[PDB]
Amino acid sequence: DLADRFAELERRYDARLGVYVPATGTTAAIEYRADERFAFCSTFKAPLVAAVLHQNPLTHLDKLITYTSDDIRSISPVAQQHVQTGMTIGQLCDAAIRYSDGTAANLLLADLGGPGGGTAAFTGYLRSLGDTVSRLDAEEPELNRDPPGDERDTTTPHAIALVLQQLVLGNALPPDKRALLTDWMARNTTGAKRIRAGFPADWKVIDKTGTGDYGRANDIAVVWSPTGVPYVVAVMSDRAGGGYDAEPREALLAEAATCVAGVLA
Repeated sequence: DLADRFAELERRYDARLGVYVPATGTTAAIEYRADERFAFCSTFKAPLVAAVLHQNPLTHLDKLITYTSDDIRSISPVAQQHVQTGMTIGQLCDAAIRYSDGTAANLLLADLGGPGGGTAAFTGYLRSLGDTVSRLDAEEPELNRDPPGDERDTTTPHAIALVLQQLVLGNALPPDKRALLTDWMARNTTGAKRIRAGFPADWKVIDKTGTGDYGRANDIAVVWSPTGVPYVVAVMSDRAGGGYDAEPREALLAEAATCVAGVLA
């Protein structure tokens, strides 16, 4: 019956909806197009900082990185202000998650090294968690512009949700590094109108957003019920029917999250 509401929301916005919530001890798994490929967009910026944290000691966060105005190639609210001073690896992680800074994302990919500016090393990290589906092939901002049907720079709600589960609720990272990831996602500034807007205020929400062309709008989150039970929620969408210039619809992601909150209640 819940699958009839998601398809109802798809009718209302000219959209394709993808939803996955991992199953817990007391609740079954929610799935709607869970194994269909959607574009990463800015969703990869959360597991990316976990990759840098995984391969480096906490002192690596103090290394200063220098760049020029010809490295700013996408939406970068933070990197545009430090082209003279430079930014530490620590501040690059902070800006990449809480402000979705595109330039900080590309610099962190260079910090992972390897061919393709780090895209190979990053995908290798997801394979190490058990994700044999997701893949990153380009950098910002080209990773947001792959045509519909192309597998480059794509994931699925099923795959990214299980990866997020290991990073926040599992042991993919030691506690010291795990507390840095969670706090940054908890002080996000870009997701006020998506998953967060669909859940009651007494539910705690941490999230990382994504947006691109063809009306692509994503949000991945970990939520806590008022009593303290955790869940993982992945919601992705696009509107390829309207072409390259289709506008993303945030209200669709908020309304779908309300439907999830009704079942978990």
